[PDB]
Amino acid sequence: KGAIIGLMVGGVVIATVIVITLVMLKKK
Amino acid sequence: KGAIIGLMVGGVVIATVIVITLVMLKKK
Repeated sequence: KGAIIGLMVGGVVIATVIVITLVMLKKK
Repeated sequence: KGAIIGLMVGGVVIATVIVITLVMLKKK
């Protein structure tokens, strides 16, 4: 039951990724 | 079944939010 949810908070990790690439475009 | 998953892609929306506030700090 809890294992299924672990997928929800999992995708939220995509946020930091989106920002990480952006941090590269900020200085270029 | 599909309704439960709709929660997964749901949180992913938190990404745009995080970026939105950042876009404000970029020019200030």
